[PDB]
Amino acid sequence: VTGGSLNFDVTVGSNTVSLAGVTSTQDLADQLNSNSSKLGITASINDKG
Amino acid sequence: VNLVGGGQVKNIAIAAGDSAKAIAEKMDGAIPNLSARARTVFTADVSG
Repeated sequence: VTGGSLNFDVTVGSNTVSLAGVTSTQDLADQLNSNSSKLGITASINDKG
Repeated sequence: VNLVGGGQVKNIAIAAGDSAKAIAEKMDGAIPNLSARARTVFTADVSG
């Protein structure tokens, strides 16, 4: 990420995610794991990356 | 460097400068049921 982060959204069916500040895979991973309540889609980040 | 086993050849990328820990981390994983530890043990003895 050159000078900033990826402030994007995710619309899974009806509801729409409003995540922000994505610089690495881990960041998006935490954003999904937190939003697990709203979005009924489990995420997983292994040691691989 | 390439890996052989269980029909899963994978050219592990070892850049110029990567420490032993990084090498161990990279070579870990892809090849099934294989592990890779790292260890740097070095002594020292000051002369006159």
